[PDB]
Amino acid sequence: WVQLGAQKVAISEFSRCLELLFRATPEEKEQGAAFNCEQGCKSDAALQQLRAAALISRGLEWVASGQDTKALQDFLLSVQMCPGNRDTYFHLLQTLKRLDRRDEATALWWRLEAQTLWSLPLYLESYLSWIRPSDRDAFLEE
Amino acid sequence: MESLLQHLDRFSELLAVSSTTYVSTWDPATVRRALQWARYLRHIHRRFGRHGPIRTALERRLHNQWRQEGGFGRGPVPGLANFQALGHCDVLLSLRLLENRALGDAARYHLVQQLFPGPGVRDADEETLQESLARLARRRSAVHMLRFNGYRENPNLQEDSLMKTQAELLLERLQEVGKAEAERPARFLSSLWERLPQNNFLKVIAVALLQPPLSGEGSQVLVHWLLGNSEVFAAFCRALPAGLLTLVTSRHPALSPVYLGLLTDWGQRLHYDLQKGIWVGTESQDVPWEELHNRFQSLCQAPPPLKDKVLTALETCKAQDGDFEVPGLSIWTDLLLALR
Repeated sequence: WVQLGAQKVAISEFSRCLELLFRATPEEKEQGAAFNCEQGCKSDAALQQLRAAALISRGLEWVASGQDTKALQDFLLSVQMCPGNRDTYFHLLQTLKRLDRRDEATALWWRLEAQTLWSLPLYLESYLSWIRPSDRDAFLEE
Repeated sequence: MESLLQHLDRFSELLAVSSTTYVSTWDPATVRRALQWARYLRHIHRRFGRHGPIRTALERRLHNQWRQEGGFGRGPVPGLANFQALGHCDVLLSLRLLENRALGDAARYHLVQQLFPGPGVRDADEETLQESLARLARRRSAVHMLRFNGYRENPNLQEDSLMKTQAELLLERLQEVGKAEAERPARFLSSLWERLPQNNFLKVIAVALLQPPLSGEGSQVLVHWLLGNSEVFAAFCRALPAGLLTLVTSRHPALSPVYLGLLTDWGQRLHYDLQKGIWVGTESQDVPWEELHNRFQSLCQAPPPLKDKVLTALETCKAQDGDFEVPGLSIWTDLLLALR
């Protein structure tokens, strides 16, 4: 829907993902009831990366409609969640450089430099690479 | 007619100073004088109390007394409250003099002897003071026993008794001020608002709006006071239960649109967190989701002339905040969904 340009029905689907990542957990085999994805669709890495995405996906659409409050919320949420995507920190710090640069930005620089792939499934890897921006490191060196 | 003014006002002064502790000068003469004046008033109340211009003249003197004193400054003296209080002035006087510790000992003996002879005048054609005083203690001990052995707060405050009665004291006390037209009910209710405990007060007022008419000019006055002063009405909607405001509204449609206005204004200072699937407020006092669900729950659970109003006031504030048809965006979508 984003490529076909339709804020509404798109942000339907970013919110509808995000609910099935929170008012559900995947990690629920209480019964050996079937055959399952063992690997791909259980990783806590797969989950904290997939959240971090749907929230990144939404935060953009919130800036395409001009609600930097909502976008801020959703980006700040992915950060708190999965600190080692780093495209999360890029989008938030882009948001902060616009509005409220100094203190917030530097506090998160120091956090990134304090911080410093395992089995992510293919559809997501590629999708992260596909959304992610080129001057990402360029922005993080300013 | 003018013969009674000079009598009654000097008696009013005597009554007012009765409970004040300067009682040293007093004697059997003062007590006798008091009680014979009171018998005279009690006979006045009996004889030419009903359907007199004398009736209305006495009330004017009374209510003008109660407004020139105020409930303000020198002393908030009750006094004998109104037209009916002429009938048992005696007893008010009697009760107060006993509380008064400065009462000299000779006066107290002669007093009590005059109040309760005995059964020496068991044959008394008029109900004497003695019998009223028994009756009092009786109802009085009576009311103790009900209260602590079978009274309960009805939840529907409308169908409680204390509230239901305190309302009626308020309605009578504004019916008099309305006839007087000296001060507007506004000023009275402003002073009230400072003076007495607010939670109590509001429930009274709430229930007062509902009591079917007794002479509804009373109810009609309170809505003008409320809609006039916004700040109190904000606390009202906040303090009560839901069904109470529901019935407030269906009775008085002048309250529908501003009440809804206050909910609109509370919903728009929330925010969602994703991790607990719940609307919550920022600030500690910000009426929670719990509470807000409930009141709209109710308002909908109402007669047809309000349900349509409120339901349309939802669809309008929904569209203003994006027509999403999924939760986690529009507080108001949320609600409309939560009503099925």
